[PDB]
Amino acid sequence: GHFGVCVSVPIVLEKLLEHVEMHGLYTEGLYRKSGAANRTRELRQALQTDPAAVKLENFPIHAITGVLKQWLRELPEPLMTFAQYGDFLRAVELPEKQEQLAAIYAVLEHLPEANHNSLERLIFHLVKVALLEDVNRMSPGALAIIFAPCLLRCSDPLTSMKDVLKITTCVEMLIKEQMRKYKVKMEEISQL
Amino acid sequence: AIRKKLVIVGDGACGKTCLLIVNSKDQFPEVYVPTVFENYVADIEVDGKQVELALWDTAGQEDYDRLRPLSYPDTDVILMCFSIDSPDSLENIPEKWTPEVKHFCPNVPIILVGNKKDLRNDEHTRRELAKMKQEPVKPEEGRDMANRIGAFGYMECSAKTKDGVREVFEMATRAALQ
Ligand SMILES: Nc1nc2c(ncn2[C@@H]2O[C@H](COP(=O)(O)OP(=O)(O)O)[C@@H](O)[C@H]2O)c(=O)[nH]1
Ligand SMILES: [Mg+2]
Repeated sequence: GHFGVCVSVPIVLEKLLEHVEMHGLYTEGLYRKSGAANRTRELRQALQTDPAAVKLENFPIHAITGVLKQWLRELPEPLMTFAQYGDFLRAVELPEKQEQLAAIYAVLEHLPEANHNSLERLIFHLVKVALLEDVNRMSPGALAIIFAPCLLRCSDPLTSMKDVLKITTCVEMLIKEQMRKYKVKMEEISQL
Repeated sequence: AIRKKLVIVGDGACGKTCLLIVNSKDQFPEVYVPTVFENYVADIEVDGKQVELALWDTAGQEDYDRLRPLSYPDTDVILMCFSIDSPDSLENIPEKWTPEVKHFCPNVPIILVGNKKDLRNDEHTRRELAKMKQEPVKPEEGRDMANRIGAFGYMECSAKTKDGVREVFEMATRAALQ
């Protein structure tokens, strides 16, 4: 594998991301809707056989997103780490916006760079999805809800629900911060 | 007055939350956000009986598979949903929802529900499904499926036009009372 192995960016991730960016960003409910289970399962089996020899155009776009999220959830350790789990949560528990944000980014420099590579690629992807919210209907908030359990994992799971909302807020803020920093970089490029 | 717990499940964006809110609040939500966990209450009258229906809303995403069963204890009836405009979500009924529900809710009556009834002959819908050689679910497929999985019954509805929304919840209530 391919799938469920230790995590520049893993070729399976990149291949999946690049296709969705090229093809999926106008699809209503991208990452919200699931694929057919069997068609999803066949795509996952195919990406164990010949990862580069897979013609993704032969698969439905929600199967493709299904397999992407399945990859993230099958990593040995979650993308954001077991170690930093507690610190992301606390970053979110801070009282006001800018220091939650400052703490979260402070936690991020503590990641092993292989986790940081895949994670920033994924966050960039999600930024592109949200920039087209007008077409696909996916806000940063909606994406955060979906991806939060993919990216961070504790086990109770009772008040894991209480925790899930916090890691959702964490991911929602990352998407939003990256998105505004996009808006400003595009502005600054035309300047001076 | 009799208290029964209903839990609703089904693929993401197949209209669970609209179904629940339209029955309880007679209103149709406009915000596009996925549910993680919510609760509503609806009062209902069937066969001269007065029932308070606790409505437990859940997430349809696989990503919430570890968390969703927290909703299942003490359920008196299940609404298991797919969307008429999505053959994929009907496919996931016997493959994913039936095993999860029969496992956490054994002996609990299941009403299979085809949502978004207004879309079966909607033109934009059939256009989009035809692009992938699919068509809306035919009532037959829905009804057949309910037999395959051993549902208490098959209802179709459209939350948006309210067509059938009522009958869904009486079937469910009558299922629960027994
Ligand atoms: N045409 C139509 N659209 C619906 C209906 N019910 C829900 N929707 C739309 O389907 C999308 C998701 O509905 P929602 O209840 O949030 O799905 P849930 O994720 O299963 O809870 C939203 O765009 C709704 O407006 C319906 O009966 N008919
Ligand atoms: Mg919902």
